[PDB]
Amino acid sequence: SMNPPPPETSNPNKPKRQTNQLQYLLRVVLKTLWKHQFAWPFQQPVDAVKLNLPDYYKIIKTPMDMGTIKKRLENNYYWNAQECIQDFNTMFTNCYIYNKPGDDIVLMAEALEKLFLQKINELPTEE
Ligand SMILES: CCOc1cc(N2CCC(O)CC2)ccc1Nc1ncc2c(n1)N(C)c1ccccc1C(=O)N2C
Repeated sequence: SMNPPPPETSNPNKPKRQTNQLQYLLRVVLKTLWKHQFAWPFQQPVDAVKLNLPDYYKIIKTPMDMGTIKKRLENNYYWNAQECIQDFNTMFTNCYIYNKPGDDIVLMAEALEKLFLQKINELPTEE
């Protein structure tokens, strides 16, 4: 159940550069998901020690959570919006491939993913 080090959230040697899409991902997508009543399991990395999940990080090879994504967006870690979208997708995929369907945590992920996909439908165009 040992936990990996937390993912990196800052890149000390990349330029500070926004795009309209990255602004949208932070100020619309992340903001909306973060305040949802079902966000709390996803606001920090899975703690396999405290949740007693010895197999979690043997099955989940790319851990991801919204706290990491939030910090990455705030620190301008991503070079483009697609890297951020992939992190969201990884977070949901991890939940769905580890947990049993109908588990409460899967229902929570499904509700958050619906909101995520609706907001991504309105992602502004590259510019
Ligand atoms: C920072 C606080 O974190 C928690 C507190 C409590 N508590 C608070 C108080 C109550 O009275 C007692 C339970 C329960 C869970 C979490 N966290 C948490 N993080 C990640 C996961 C998750 N739960 N669930 C539920 C999972 C369960 C099994 C296998 C995988 C997962 C999973 O995929 N995710 C995303």
